[PDB]
Amino acid sequence: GIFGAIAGFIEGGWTGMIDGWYGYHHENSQGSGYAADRESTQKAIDGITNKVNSIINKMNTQFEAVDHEFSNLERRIGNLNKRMEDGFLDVWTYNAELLVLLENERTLDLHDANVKNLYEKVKSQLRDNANDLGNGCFEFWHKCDNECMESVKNGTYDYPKYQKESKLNRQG
Amino acid sequence: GIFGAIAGFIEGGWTGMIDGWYGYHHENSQGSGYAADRESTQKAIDGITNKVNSIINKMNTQFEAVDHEFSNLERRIGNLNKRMEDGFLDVWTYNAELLVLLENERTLDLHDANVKNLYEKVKSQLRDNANDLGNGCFEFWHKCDNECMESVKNGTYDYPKYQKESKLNRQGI
Amino acid sequence: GIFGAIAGFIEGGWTGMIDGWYGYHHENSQGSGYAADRESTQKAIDGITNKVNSIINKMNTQFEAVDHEFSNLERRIGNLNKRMEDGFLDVWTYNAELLVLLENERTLDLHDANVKNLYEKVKSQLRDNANDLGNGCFEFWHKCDNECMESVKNGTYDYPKYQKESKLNRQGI
Amino acid sequence: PGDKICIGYHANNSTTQVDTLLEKNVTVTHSVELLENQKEKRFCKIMNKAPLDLKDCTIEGWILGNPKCDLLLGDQSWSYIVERPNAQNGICYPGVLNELEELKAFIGSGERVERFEMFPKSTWAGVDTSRGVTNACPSYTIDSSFYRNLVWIVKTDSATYPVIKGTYNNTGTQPILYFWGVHHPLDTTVQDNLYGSGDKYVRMGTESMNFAKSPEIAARPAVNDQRSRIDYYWSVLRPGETLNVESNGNLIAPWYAYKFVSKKGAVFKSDLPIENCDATCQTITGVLRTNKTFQNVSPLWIGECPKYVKSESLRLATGLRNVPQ
Amino acid sequence: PGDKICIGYHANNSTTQVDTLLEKNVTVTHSVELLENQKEKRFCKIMNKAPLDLKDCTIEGWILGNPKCDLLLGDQSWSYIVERPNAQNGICYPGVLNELEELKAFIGSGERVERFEMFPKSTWAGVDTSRGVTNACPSYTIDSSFYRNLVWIVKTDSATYPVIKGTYNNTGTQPILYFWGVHHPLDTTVQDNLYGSGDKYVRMGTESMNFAKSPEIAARPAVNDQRSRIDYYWSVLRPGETLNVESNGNLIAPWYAYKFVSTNKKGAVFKSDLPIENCDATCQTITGVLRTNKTFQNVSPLWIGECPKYVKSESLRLATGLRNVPQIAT
Amino acid sequence: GDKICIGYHANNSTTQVDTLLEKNVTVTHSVELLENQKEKRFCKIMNKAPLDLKDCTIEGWILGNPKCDLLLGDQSWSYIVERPNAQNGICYPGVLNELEELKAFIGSGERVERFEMFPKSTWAGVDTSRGVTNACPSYTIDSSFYRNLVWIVKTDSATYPVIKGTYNNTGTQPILYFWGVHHPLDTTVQDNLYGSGDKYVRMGTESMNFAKSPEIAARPAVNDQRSRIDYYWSVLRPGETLNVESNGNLIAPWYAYKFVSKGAVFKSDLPIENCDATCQTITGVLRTNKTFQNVSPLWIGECPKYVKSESLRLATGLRNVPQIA
Ligand SMILES: *[C@@H]1O[C@H](CO)[C@@H](O)[C@H](O)[C@H]1NC(C)=O
Ligand SMILES: *[C@@H]1O[C@H](CO)[C@@H](O)[C@H](O)[C@H]1NC(C)=O
Ligand SMILES: *[C@@H]1O[C@H](CO)[C@@H](O)[C@H](O)[C@H]1NC(C)=O
Ligand SMILES: *[C@@H]1O[C@H](CO)[C@@H](O)[C@H](O)[C@H]1NC(C)=O
Repeated sequence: GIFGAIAGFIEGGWTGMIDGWYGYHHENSQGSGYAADRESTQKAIDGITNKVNSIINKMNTQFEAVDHEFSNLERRIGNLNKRMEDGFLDVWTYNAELLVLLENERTLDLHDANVKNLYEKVKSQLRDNANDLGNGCFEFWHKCDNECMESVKNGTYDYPKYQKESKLNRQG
Repeated sequence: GIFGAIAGFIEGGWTGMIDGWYGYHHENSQGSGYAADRESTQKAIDGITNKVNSIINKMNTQFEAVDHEFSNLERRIGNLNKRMEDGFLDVWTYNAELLVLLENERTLDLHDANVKNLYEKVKSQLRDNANDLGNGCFEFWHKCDNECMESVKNGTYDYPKYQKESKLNRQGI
Repeated sequence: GIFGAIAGFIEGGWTGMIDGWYGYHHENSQGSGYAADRESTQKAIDGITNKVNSIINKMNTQFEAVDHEFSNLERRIGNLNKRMEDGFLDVWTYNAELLVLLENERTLDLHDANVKNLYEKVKSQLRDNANDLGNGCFEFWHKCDNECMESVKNGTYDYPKYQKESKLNRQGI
Repeated sequence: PGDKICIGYHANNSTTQVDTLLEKNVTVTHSVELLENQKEKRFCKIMNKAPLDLKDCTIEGWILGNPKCDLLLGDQSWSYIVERPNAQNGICYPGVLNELEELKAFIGSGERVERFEMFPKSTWAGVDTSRGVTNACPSYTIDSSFYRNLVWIVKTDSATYPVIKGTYNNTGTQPILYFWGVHHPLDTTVQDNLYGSGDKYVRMGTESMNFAKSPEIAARPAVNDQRSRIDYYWSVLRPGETLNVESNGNLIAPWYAYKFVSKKGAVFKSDLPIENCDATCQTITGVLRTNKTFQNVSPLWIGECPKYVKSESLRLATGLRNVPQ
Repeated sequence: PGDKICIGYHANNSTTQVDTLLEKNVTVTHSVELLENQKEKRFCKIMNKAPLDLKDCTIEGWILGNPKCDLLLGDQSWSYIVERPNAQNGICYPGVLNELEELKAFIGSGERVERFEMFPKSTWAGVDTSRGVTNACPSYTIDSSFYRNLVWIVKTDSATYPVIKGTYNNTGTQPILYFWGVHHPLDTTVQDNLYGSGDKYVRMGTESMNFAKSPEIAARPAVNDQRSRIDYYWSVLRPGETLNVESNGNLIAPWYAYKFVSTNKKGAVFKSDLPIENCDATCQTITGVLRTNKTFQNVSPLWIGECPKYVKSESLRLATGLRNVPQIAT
Repeated sequence: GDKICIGYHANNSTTQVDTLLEKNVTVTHSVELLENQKEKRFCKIMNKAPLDLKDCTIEGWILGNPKCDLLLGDQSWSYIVERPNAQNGICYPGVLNELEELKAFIGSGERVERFEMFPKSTWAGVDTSRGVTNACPSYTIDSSFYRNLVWIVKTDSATYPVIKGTYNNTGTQPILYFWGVHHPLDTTVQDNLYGSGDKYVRMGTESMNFAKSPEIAARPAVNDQRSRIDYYWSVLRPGETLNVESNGNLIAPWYAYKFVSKGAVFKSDLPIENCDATCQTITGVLRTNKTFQNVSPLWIGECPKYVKSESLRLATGLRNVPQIA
């Protein structure tokens, strides 16, 4: 993917993470599971919704064909009308189809960026109290509690609090 | 923001940094200040000005409506003219409005990228001779004076020169 | 470039790497070489070829101007036909020219990101078993085999296997 | 062995795909179709107003008052007009309705007409108004009839066709749409028998309009057994305008005409049924009942319809690339 | 304390917002408004050429030479034409000016005209040039008068209106725009009184043009106290062409005509009540002068000169700076 | 120590693209989408040659100006080429009515078949043989006429009686046919050629009416004529019948065309050559695979979209930053 997270260093998505676009999977002695990041997910929904409504709103005018009749001495203006109506038909068909292809590419990149930014947001909390593996996953050098996990997700992870314990195991 | 720097991991802008778009805020025993990063700011200005001039050049043809009269036996051609003129007006209104919305999104992203890349550039020079505080801020593990500060800004920072000093201070805490 | 790799923290391209767009250069006691990363290269080709074909396809309709004559009592409809034909011409010329400027910008960014992502792929595998020289180059703190180089490229690099060797070197220095 | 936290993205059972500039057929978790390709194959009310079904009459048949179009006859308000392709009753007596296309454009639209008697038969002195019928224009009940909105004026049994004269002064709010004709006989014999002898003219005028026509006698190919023709005319009398009529003979006189009230108008040439349906967007090929922004159904419509494009589908991705395990 | 270096971006006092596909109302440090909505509600000179002000005369009143329109009688040069919506002085003697729309389009474009006497009154023999004036067409001074560019020819005290012929050969390099008429009396009485008895015709021809018309005699609703009508006509006599005029009766003859210079410049006719002033413009719209740098304009789609593209938009502001996130002062 | 480096491709390309951000950016690979090159000639389209009208205009060809005999009978064309300087058109001065509309109808066609619609024998007791003019020479004869018309004149005794003709189409194809009305300069020429009294030309079909009578006056000399002919054209639909009736001044239809109905008419001095094209523009042939062209809006066949652009080069490769040395 362009930011390289989606179908990238994070190979697949999570059928298990049901309540959001972007999220966390954790494993610890108490269990394992999924949790959506509500803030980035809602902000993406907000953004995507606005894009869709901007597109609808800008496309909200119509060209109007008329089916006036033209006589056998009116071939020129008859044909002028046809080329005219078909001309606007071709422009708008082009505008719609290209816009859809383009915006579809950009939207997949947005989702990719959002996932990548969340990955980096966690990474910078954890610092050296955890090992960055290949795949968007971090392996803790200390025991991470359900509160501990909750705190990583909240952006309130306490790095000094686990620094000494994690140095130990990071060396040992 | 999409690259996550602006209104992101760097929370706020600096009213103090007057001479550039992107730059540094430094503090040391000698003093504190703001300096724009000249090179990244000038390239963005060049790029944005080209974008604006490109849009203006592409938008520099006009459709022309005409004030012709039509008689009471000319309803069809009069309406043809009207639908034709309104048709080009609607197409062009669409082109300008859509373009501005799209380019405005992309322009904000470019700025976001330039900030993130500047931060990434400093982060790679510094290595573990500095500590990451939040908000795009590094606290040095050694004394960094003005020549040292300018050093980071210029891209010429000497990691070996400080590695020994930085290593001792890092362990002690 | 917006992701910062191309003509950026990686200063130049490789004329020596002839078999792909993005790739690896390696030096070890066995030899040195330029080898393209096939997967990223091929996806970029598939993507770009598709963009070119989509644009060609979306552009494959013509507006057709006509040869019709107008009498001295037909100045209004003759001018109507001229403004109409010029109008569609101005619209399509705009669509093509703006689309090219826009897509060229985005195409370069896509190449820039593909390079940047390959670089991050290697940097996360190596960790502190390697040292970042500038210019997208890593110096291994350990002897790195051809087999070891293949492992970095195909993503199977063993950080534990070389960890003790690396630490001894990194700080004996 | 160590505890783990991973960053990831949503996946689901979606098989719905989109295209992008870079890639085709990308399965995506959430998406929206902006294009409508479905329609109700019928005609409905628009703004809760019925359309006018012209049935077996063309537009010409209806407004000239062809005798077989009596069911349409006399007052009408419409959201849009439906003209059936095989409608057989139009100009029953052969001839040309001059400026026809421009008339069709004026009538559509057009939202209502009120039919009133513009010139009573009494208007024309010294002539017979009771005999202008033809085997070309049968009603359903009688073999020889004429348009209800015109009088084919003919010679009194005794004497010549005198100068006849009529005036109508539009006193109302509304423009009046009216019709008249000039008869062009087969023969000088038909000319002599119907109208008298000497050079005949039909002259009409208003404050802004001038008309003058004289007969053009010749035999044309037989149509409805007629080798004679009538040139039919229409015009519009504006509020405050007066119409003056004056003829020597060959006048087919305005009898009934229409107060005409005037948005987007539509004449649909279609055979679709008009049902007791209601609707917001009516297309020449059917109703669109949709929230979508584009449609591939028809460029010809009345009401608030989506935008016509040739596209088969216009699906915007909203969610992300679907990569389930 | 420990030494800090921070990476950041500019913020300022700007309250100016832009919209984007993803988000509306984004305050940004720098932006450009690309759309112009200001105009000067007046008409100005375009190429240092003043527009023609028809004033109380319509375009018909002007080129037919309605007597009340003498203020516009001489040669005229203009960069565009302004016609007042309520001008009263047009076709004073009731009738249709045939192919009027195509005449208005011809006159627009539109650089200038030279008035001159095309057919002297002497051209017509055995008929009286002097008679034809109507109460319908007063000049400001005289109650009965006629168009300056036409002669309403009438029969002399003789029983007959003879065949009359007129010729004019264009040796001039400029097209000549000229007018004529056919008179339709309400009466056989007026027809007899004004012209000879019997069948009457007006015929005219050039190398490329033929015209034939005969009077259509009937009572019409009174306009300007006239139940009679005149059919007015116009044509353009190409350089090197000759016009031949022949009439039995009922001819409103060409008297004065115009040498016509077309223009490279787009030609425009503006129907407006806006004032004309001693000012210069590069962009002139029908509802005003645009004096701008900007790419786009929402003022009018009708203009002459070089104008920004017309759009329905209220504003087209392009972001140039970044998101503006200044510190909360408190 | 050992190195692994990540990088990108470079090559000796010096080709550049422009970007919204940047101009003159050298890139490793790119595609030009626009064709600015053309063969300056006319070629066959669908292996069908164009019709070269040579020294004749469309009027000279289709009325059969005697100097356009080259150019007589059937023609099949992919498109028409009319030379700007063609001098043989309407030799006997007058107007071909609805000229523009005739040119558009001929342009719509791909073939005509010339046949004798009204043999001279059609018109009883008038002189078919006499009607020639010094205004219409052939290359061999100083006085001739159109091949497709008969300038009928009264016989020597002589009185011009009513003459009548009919042709019933009977065919699968529309017929394009022509006629005229002679307007003599003089009362003297009128009486010499045609007899005494008011004269008419009247024509009709099931759908059409025509009536005209001479307008007698001197017009400025053109090819030595102060007289005029008014020329007319029409299309007789399959299953339609044409009635012609005149007592004087009729320039009769003689020969007509069964008409087979994009097609185009090119006014150009370019040479037709023994070559094939798939795309032909008025300024030349396009032999290209490109999507866009800046050669011409006016063409026939399958051509790329016309735009005013000088170049439309799409970057496919990346920014080219090859090492210096
Ligand atoms: C797909 O998902 C929806 C919601 O989870 C569910 O209702 C539906 O049964 C599933 N579809 C399949 C694969 O049958
Ligand atoms: C018709 O009636 C109106 C009002 O009664 C009147 O003002 C107008 O003069 C009349 N028109 C004519 C000319 O008869
Ligand atoms: C901005 O927001 C205000 C209120 O939110 C609204 O009135 C206006 O239309 C919006 N757009 C811009 C660019 O100001
Ligand atoms: C018009 O003038 C030119 C030059 O005198 C002359 O040759 C030509 O014959 C004139 N036209 C007529 C019809 O006399």
